[PDB]
Amino acid sequence: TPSDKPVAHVVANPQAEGQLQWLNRRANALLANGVELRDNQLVVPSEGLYLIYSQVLFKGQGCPSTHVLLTHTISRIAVSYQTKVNLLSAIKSPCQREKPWYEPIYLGGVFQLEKGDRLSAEINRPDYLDFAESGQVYFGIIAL
Amino acid sequence: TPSDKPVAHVVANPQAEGQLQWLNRRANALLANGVELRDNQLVVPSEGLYLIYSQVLFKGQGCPSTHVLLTHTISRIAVTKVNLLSAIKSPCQRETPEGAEAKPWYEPIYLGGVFQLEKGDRLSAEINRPDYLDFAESGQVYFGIIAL
Amino acid sequence: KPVAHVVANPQAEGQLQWLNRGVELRDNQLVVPSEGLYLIYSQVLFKGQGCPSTHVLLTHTISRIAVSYQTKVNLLSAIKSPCKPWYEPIYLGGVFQLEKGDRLSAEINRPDYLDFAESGQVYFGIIAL
Ligand SMILES: CC1(C)C(=O)c2ccccc2N1Cc1ccccc1OC(F)F
Repeated sequence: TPSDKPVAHVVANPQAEGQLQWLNRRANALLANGVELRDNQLVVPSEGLYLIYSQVLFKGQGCPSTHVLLTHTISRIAVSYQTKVNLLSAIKSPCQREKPWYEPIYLGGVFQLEKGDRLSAEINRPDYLDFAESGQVYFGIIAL
Repeated sequence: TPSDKPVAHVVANPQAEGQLQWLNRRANALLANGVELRDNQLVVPSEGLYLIYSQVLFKGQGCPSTHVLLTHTISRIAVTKVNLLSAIKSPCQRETPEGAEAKPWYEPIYLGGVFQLEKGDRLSAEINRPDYLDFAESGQVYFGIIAL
Repeated sequence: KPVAHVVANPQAEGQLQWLNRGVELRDNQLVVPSEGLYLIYSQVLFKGQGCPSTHVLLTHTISRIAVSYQTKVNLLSAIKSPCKPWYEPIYLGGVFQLEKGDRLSAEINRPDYLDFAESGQVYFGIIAL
């Protein structure tokens, strides 16, 4: 008796130059029970409470120089609306003073979502993204 | 609710000056399956393992000669007061000198853990310096509980 | 539905050994009782009394050993560079379609840096959806 609960766990494309592109067409990545991936967005199949999450890993070869801001945000666009309203968001400054550094950003929470809602997981600096290993950059939803 | 699991995700009031006031009667904030928000606290409706989480974002326009302390704490009140999760951050490791252009700092504090909780337990997420809270965007300051 | 929430052994210092209270903990790994969707999660907490000479890398990874192909694949992984006492938590969690017999491991690279002074912060679990 499989669960008919809308789920998604999409991973970053390690090929995408200067961007964060999500894939469902990889090992241990899924899109099930009505969830779609259109224009780098997860599309909500039906109303209900959902658990929403994302992780991104940033890496830079030494802090030198100038102050860097790393944002990671999960946004929602309701049906008939156009602008992304932020659900979860984090701003990290990895530079103390101007040796490789690492900053993981984990966002997660519970949200009531509507049919046709489009969800985005975005970063401001894809030049700092790290996908050497698997499991480092992901985005998903779990229908409760 | 199909998954009758007690859940909460409350958000800071960007309007409420010098304080950290939680809201649910707002867009993209909820209380479900028995969770209540009473006197800036989430009230546990039933015994169980819960995930408790909270994020706050502090921002300051340049590090003055001051050596600031930023705390964020999640506490529990049962039918008895206990500290669950706590973090203390010092954003001024090197206080900027007189003659330098003000460089804004950022310090996010995320707290989260799994705790066995009892019916009627009251959870509070508090900070020491609400004057440093950042409301430039939404999705930055929140508090929630998910029953496992 | 089947569930697990294992916690670190606070006396088993120098190792990340899970303790429990059909999700069976066998050989420090979680065994998938049946086919299906699972939520997998872990939190580890690292602590160090001032930053050392060498640049330290803290990794935390959840891996799958698929019963069918007997191979080890990272499902979720993060890496942190913490370099006065410091505290660094690492959070992992996601939904995965797993098969009966599949093994799950939650591992770290530096157990010497593991803080046992908290249990509400060092756990590993699965929840069948
Ligand atoms: C890793 C983290 C932050 C944790 O410590 C934890 C413990 C119990 C269950 C989930 C947990 N977390 C992830 C997580 C957080 C919020 C919403 C969904 C979500 O999970 C996703 F996987 F669905």
